[PDB]
This record gives sequence, structure tokens and C-alpha cells, in this order.
Amino acid sequence: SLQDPFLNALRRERVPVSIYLVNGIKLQGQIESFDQFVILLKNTVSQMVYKHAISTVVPSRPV
Amino acid sequence: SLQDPFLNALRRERVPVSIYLVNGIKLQGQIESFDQFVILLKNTVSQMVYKHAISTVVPSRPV
Amino acid sequence: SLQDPFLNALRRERVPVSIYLVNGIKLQGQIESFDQFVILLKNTVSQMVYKHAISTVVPSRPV
Amino acid sequence: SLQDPFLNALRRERVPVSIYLVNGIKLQGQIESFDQFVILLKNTVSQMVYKHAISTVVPSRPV
Amino acid sequence: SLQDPFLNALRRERVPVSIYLVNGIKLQGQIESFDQFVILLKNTVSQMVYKHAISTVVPSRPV
Amino acid sequence: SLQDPFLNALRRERVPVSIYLVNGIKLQGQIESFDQFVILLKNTVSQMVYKHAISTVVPSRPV
Repeated sequence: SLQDPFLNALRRERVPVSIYLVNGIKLQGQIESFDQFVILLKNTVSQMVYKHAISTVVPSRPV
Repeated sequence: SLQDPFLNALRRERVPVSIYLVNGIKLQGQIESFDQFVILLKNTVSQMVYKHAISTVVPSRPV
Repeated sequence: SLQDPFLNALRRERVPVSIYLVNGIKLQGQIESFDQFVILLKNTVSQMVYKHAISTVVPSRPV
Repeated sequence: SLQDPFLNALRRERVPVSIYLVNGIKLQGQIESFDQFVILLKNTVSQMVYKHAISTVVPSRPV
Repeated sequence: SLQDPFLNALRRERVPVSIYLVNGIKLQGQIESFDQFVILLKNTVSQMVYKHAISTVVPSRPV
Repeated sequence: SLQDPFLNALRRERVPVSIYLVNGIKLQGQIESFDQFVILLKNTVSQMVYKHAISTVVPSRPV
């Protein structure tokens, strides 16, 4: 399983990520937390993103 | 695990939220209730939103 | 479970609803019936709507 | 399950239906066959439609 | 029960098909292979199409 | 199944692929890794792509 270690790295390293949604919208922030269905992306406020609506998670720099 | 405590906080605190749909539409209101598949968003009327159609849930202020 | 009591109320009360689809289209009618996957929306004819394509169900008045 | 008796009627009665897709596209023809995942819509040729891509099935007249 | 015989025919007969995606995009080629999640569509190269992203499979002539 | 051998080939051969997303976006890079839900596409950085958001995987040359 790749998803947990990948999201976990981005979390620990408080890396600025771009979460791209299935509709094309680009969300940005740091990954605050995550579970099986959602990812909490912190920014001005924490927003709960559903994984099912995420197409791709792009770190802003190598990890 | 994240989703339930997160939606639960927004509920108790009767916090104005913006639910963004996969189609880009922004719904607004307070979270009245929720289960495994839907979230009741109260406004002028209660509307049943399917989670599968939700991309992101954004509280209008920190919690 | 919120979905079943919610759709059930709209049914019994023969309330005019607007079913919004993931593509943005707004369907209208009364909820004739429903099961795990589809909702029968009566109008001129009964049309079978797949829940997976529904974003939000909006009653035309409080219930 | 409402889906099977509903599609079955449309089949037996060889009723002209409009299948609306999640992308907004309107397909037309008669329902030739169907199973748990797909519907064969006959027209000039039989096309296999995935139910997951169908938003709504609209008969061209009451049944 | 319909999907396998249908794709199997298109395969054996090496029939030019149009695979329409949920996003509207039209793919073309012959069905090289398929299992239960994805379809190999041969063209200039073989491309793996996810069935979940396919709305409709349209043969270019009757079968 | 064919997904695993197909992605595995593209991996071993470090073949430039185009992953097309359900939103129309074309991702490019080499397949670094993959599991049941996601594909790590290496580029400038590794990005985690959800398979559910992938429509088609197109190698840049035959394999």
C-alpha cells in the first residue's frame, strides 16, 4: 500500500501540496490529517476533501 | 474516523459550511444531520446531499 | 440511516422535489418509489434516476 | 429492486427510451437487454451502455 | 452476463469500436483484450481503458 | 486480470506514459509504483494518481 506512506510523508514534512479534483479544480494547502475516505487539507481553514473526488495529489517539491 | 468527528463538530457548533459539489456548484447552510451516504444540509429547506457528489466540505470559520 | 426516512417523507407527502444531477441538470417531479440504486421520479412519465448521478435532493417546501 | 421490473417493462413493450448519460448526452433507442452493470440499447447498432454512466432513463410514453 | 459475450464478439470479429468516456472523449480502435475492470483498446499502441470511465461501447457495424 | 501485468511492463521498461484523467487532464511521466487504488507517476516529483480518476493509460510506444 502506497497511499498511506505517501500521504504520511507529506504530512510529517508539512509539504505544500496541490490536490487536484476530478472536476479539474486545484486545491492547495498542507495535509493536516486523513482516513479511509477523506483528507483534511489545512489552509485558511481545514477543509475535508473526499478521496473519491480527488484525481491526483501533487507535492510542491520532492520527498 | 476523520469524517465523523469532523462533520459532528460542524453540526454541534451549527457552523455555516460550504459544501462543494463535483460539478463545481457551491452549496451552503448548516449540517443538520448525516449518515454513510448523505448529508442533510439545512437552509431554507433541508436538502439531502449525496457524499459521492461532494468534493470538499469547507467550514466558514475555524473549529 | 437518513436517506430512507427522508425520501419516504417526500413520498408520503407527495411533495414536489427537485433532484439535481451531477451534471448540473435539475429534474422535477414527485418521488414515486426508490430502492438502493434508483429513485423513480414521476412527472409526465416515470423516469428512473440513478442515485449515483444525483448530487442533491431538494424538497419544494419544508417537511 | 425497482430497476429490473422498470427496465423489463420498457423491454417487453419495446418502448422508445432516452437514456441520459452523466455527461449530459442523450442516447436513444429500445432496450434490447440488460444485466447488473450494463444496458444494451438497440438503434442502428446495439450499443453497450454502462449503468454507472447513466443518470436517468426516460420512457417516451407512459408504461 | 451481457458484457462478456458482447466484448468477446467485438474482439473475435476484430470490429472497429468507439469507446465513449464519461468525460465525453471518444476513443477508437479494436478490442485487444479485457477483463472485468479494464479494456485493452489497440490502435497505434494498446491503451488500457478503465471500464469505470467508459460510458458506452459502440461497434462500428452490426454484430 | 490484465491491469497488473500491463502496469508492470510499463514500470520495468520505464516507458513514458500518458495517464488521462476523468476531467480530461493528461498526466505524463513514468510509472514509479502502483497498488490497488493509486499509481505513483514520477516526473519532476512523484504524484499519487487515484485509479478511480483515471480514464485511460497510454504508453508512448509499443510494449
